[PDB]
Amino acid sequence: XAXVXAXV
Amino acid sequence: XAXVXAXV
DNA sequence: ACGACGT
DNA sequence: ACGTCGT
Ligand SMILES: *C(=O)c1cnc2ccccc2n1
Ligand SMILES: *C(=O)c1cnc2ccccc2n1
Ligand SMILES: *C(=O)c1cnc2ccccc2n1
Ligand SMILES: *C(=O)c1cnc2ccccc2n1
Ligand SMILES: [Mg+2]
Ligand SMILES: [Mg+2]
Ligand SMILES: [Mn+2]
Repeated sequence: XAXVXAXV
Repeated sequence: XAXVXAXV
């Protein structure tokens, strides 16, 4: 849920 | 019902 | 009744 | 280095 690199 | 990973 | 990620 | 959900 975080998007720091993916942002699922 | 939400789809944040599944979206049922 | 439903599970996922990459720069 | 980063965590989330409601019909
Ligand atoms: C988002 O909050 C979150 C938490 N855990 C995960 C695990 C695997 C893929 C994506 C994810 N996203
Ligand atoms: C984004 O591509 C990515 C990959 N690995 C991680 C590890 C820990 C926190 C965030 C990350 N983001
Ligand atoms: C969607 O709103 C919702 C709420 N609760 C659930 C529980 C189990 C599976 C799917 C669900 N979807
Ligand atoms: C999606 O794959 C997934 C898995 N676990 C969760 C927990 C809480 C909110 C959203 C979620 N999404
Ligand atoms: Mg990875
Ligand atoms: Mg709920
Ligand atoms: Mn986590």
